[PDB]
Amino acid sequence: GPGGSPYLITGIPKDPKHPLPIRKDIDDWYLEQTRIQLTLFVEALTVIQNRPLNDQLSYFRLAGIHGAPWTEWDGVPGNPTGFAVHNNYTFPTWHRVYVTLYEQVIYEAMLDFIKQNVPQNGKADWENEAKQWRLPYWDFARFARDELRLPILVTMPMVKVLVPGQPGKQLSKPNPLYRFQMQTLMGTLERPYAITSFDLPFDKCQSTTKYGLLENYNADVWADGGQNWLRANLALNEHPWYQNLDGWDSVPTLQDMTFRLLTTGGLNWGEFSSTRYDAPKNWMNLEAIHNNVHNWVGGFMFSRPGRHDLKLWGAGHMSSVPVAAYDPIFWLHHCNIDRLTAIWQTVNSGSWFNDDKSKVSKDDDLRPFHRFCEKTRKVVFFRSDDVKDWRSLNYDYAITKDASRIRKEISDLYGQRTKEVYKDFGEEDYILSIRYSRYALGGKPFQINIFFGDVDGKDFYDARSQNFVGSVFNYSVLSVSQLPARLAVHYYKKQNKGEVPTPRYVVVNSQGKAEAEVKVEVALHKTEGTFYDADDYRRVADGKRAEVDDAYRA
Amino acid sequence: SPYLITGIPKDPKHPLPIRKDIDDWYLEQTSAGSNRIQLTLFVEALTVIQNRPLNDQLSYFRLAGIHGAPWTEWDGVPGTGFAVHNNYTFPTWHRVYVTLYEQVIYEAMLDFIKQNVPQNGKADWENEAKQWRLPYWDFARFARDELRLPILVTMPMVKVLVPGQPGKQLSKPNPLYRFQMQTLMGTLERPYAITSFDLPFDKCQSTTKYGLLENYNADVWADGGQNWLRANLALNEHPWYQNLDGWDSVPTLQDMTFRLLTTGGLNWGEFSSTRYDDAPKNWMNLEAIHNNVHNWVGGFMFSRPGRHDLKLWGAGHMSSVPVAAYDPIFWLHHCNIDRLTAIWQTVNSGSWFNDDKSKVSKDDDLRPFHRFCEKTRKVVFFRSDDVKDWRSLNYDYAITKDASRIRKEISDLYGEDYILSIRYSRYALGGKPFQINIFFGDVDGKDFYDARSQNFVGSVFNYSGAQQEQEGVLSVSQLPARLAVHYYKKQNKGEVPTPRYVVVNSQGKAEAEVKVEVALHKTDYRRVADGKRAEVDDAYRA
Ligand SMILES: [Cu+2]
Ligand SMILES: [Cu+2]
Ligand SMILES: [Cu+2]
Ligand SMILES: [Cu+2]
Repeated sequence: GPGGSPYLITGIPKDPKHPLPIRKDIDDWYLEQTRIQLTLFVEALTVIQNRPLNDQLSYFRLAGIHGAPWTEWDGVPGNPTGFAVHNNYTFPTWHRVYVTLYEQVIYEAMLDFIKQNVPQNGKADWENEAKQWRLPYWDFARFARDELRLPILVTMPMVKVLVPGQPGKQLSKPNPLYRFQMQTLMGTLERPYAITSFDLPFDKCQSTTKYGLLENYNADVWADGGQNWLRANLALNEHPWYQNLDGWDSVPTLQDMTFRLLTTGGLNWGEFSSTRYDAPKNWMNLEAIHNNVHNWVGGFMFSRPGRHDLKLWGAGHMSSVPVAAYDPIFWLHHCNIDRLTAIWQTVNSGSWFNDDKSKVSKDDDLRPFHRFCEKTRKVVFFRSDDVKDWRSLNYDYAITKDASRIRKEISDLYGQRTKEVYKDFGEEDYILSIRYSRYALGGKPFQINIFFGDVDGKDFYDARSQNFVGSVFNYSVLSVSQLPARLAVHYYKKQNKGEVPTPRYVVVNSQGKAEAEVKVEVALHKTEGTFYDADDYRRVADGKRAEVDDAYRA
Repeated sequence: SPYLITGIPKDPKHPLPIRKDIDDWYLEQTSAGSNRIQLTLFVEALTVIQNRPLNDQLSYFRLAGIHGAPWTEWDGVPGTGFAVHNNYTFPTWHRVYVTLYEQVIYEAMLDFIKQNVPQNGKADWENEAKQWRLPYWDFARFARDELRLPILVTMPMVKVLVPGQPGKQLSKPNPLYRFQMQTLMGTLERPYAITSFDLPFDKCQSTTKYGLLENYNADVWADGGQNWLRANLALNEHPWYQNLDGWDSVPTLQDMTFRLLTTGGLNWGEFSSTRYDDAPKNWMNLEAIHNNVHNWVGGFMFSRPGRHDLKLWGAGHMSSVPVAAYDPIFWLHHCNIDRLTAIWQTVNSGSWFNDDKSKVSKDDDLRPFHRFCEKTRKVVFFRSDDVKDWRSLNYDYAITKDASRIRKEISDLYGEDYILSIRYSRYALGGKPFQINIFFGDVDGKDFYDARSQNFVGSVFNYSGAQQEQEGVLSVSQLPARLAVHYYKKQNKGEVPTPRYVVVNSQGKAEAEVKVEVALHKTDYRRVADGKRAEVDDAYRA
């Protein structure tokens, strides 16, 4: 660490005037200030982003822990892989520590900012705000203040901040949450830090981008492809195709998935914590939802075959495990994944590494994260049990302050629209199970799209594609996910004399082409009763690969 | 003051330097090799001009201010803007305006060299400044199968040379990407603030393309971004049927530009302007094409009624006369409008303010632009005859260097008939902008906007913004219709379509009360059908 000793991760230190401060919803937090906390977060994160690459607490090196360029960090040596855990049962706990590292570094930068910039009259007030501040979360599953959206702040290129010592003065500055920008293309950073198999030109980017990388544009456009936040919002609101037709109400699949994740009882830790697969009702897991959000924020398709005026594709850092951590929204996404873990823990309190598969991983060192063990007086790595109680890291969430009311809060935040629309149809539920190998395309990402009915051989991509039901993203031993299917099955039955649909799937690569030799096991399952009134699911149809037009075949 | 507009001064090592296609130029600058001196000079000079204070009349803000809001004086001429629209001096007023911008940039390049280039490098850098001319954006040329905004306009940052530190290139914010002020434009010091209008330009710090949408936090409008992919989609507007499987497409903008340049027999009055002062074949004019390009680059619709997951609307500075000049692409669009004028002049050499309609306007003073009169040794305003030969301002275009090959170059670049004629009042909505959309067949009452709307054929944009037009004056445009009539007949038992139109406002609603004269003509063109307004759903009616 800095000054030649391990960097001890503690969370923000405990102050008795500041009992368990909460991580707030970033839109609520911004809206109440649209101002010292906003100023401190902006100015501290700007400093951290501008730190040199040799500084291990620079934004670049902190993001670098996750994936590329796969260097050492804090004395811990660095298919090339990073420190991050994916497709294993420590996925939530490794990321709980990682988010806390980021929050702690930001807090320390806030204190430094105050020491260097704030006059005597205001130091105590500004220090007080730094001590109350916690990293906000992005509630990707909550309607923004009728639709799911990226945070307001992430969509603003500039942000107004206070000028300490100049009352009433504010300055507009580049917003460090909008993008992370380096001084040169990341493929040409000083060794060993160059970002350089990847199937997207991330070596040619200077800044992070959402949907900005498309084939057939000048390579200098890729240096900074922009933040297509409207396109990301569209993706985040994915739902079955039939719901864009007149006379049908829509429900965002991400909100239905999240409501199911939090409300479904009976999962063990191994089922909840990960996509890893060594009863399909239990395949709705945290990591699978997290994987889809990565795709929907960044985009993963660089190209599409054929000629298309409207170009709905485009790729960006958040879809790509090696470089997703560079996008500032990464940390806000993982702050909410940590919040979801804390909520699920609260309503499943005995289910902690409690199954035979996850028990084996409970004691894994969560490298490269150090802490001082007070019992053995040694610097050690974090382990999952150290962070079972997130409050040991001196933060909390409003929703986990009161267990007795958490089930009503879950329903109010995530369940209203699902229940409103589901209530219009009979008392049955349908789900799709999906099982795949994350290595099926040699480690390259891919998207599994499911359809009920005939597939358009030139349009098999998203909610605009005929008969689309939903998607599963391989964000770079098998892997499982689950999709809601209740509403899409109802629509199909109405057009097909009551017949249960055969799920048809297409595996799409980053060129927009269908991969014919990626195995996916898809099935449709039914139970009597609605899921939120809970069941006994039974398989009712087996999946089949769909064919596409010859020009659209990999 | 007065600021004498001359064009870049002549230097015998630089005979009549050309204004290059900005994409070709950008590729030469960055691909030929590392010596990107003209690109560095343009970037650095325009940055300096954009950062000049408001009381400097050669600041970017004040130069853009000549066109429209905030409607102040310039160069001692008291400050409707100075810009000429819907009159026959539209091309010549803008010829002078573009030359002013080019000249100010060149002078700033010379200052940059004085400030930053070492003595032993100054000759090399000055040689590049003296060869540079303002590039044009060829909005009608396929980009190096589709029409596109310039490469450089779509780049947030640009690498430049640092003089005296060889091989050292630095990445800087690109002043062609946007114009960004330090505060919201509605809060600038008197008299310069931009400040009822339907688009929240007072709440913008930066220019935007499609960035302003209703139902987002107002702080998003401070900088709505550059949705250049959405602008490119608009620029490639064509009939809806061409997106069906089996059909090839042809961008309407390229067809319109080809027709503008190759149709013979127009007088200056017909070519130069949308103005119609009381033959439909001759209504394809320079200003109408220019008007649609403004809409396609910027966006004009702030909202849309109803429920839509895919949000294709969004508004931006280039759609709006009062603020369009703030977007740096404005100048590159106008550079190409100047180029199209020069091409048309070359192939129509005796047609210059000499029909009975346009002759009237020939001697208008092109306020606020000054020049020195050698005859009287007095400062005077520019007049159109002063810029009939654009080479007198010491620039040229590659395409007008060899008249003998011009017909073939026009064909290489941009190449029964049916056409649609459109005649409208710019003040049909009191001066507010609107878009006239034309359909062959049934109109979808909730989707009557663009090429994704069923049966869409083409659009006419009113680039304007209770007032009335000049008495006796209206505006005209023309659209190609051959391919669209062929599809319609094929699908509809050979019926010649009745054009159906909708007049759309900035809220995405149909203005039922507006009447436009739309007609279909067929080849020597005969009128074969008259247009009729189409109804839309109740929730989408203004
Ligand atoms: Cu991770
Ligand atoms: Cu993640
Ligand atoms: Cu103008
Ligand atoms: Cu213009």
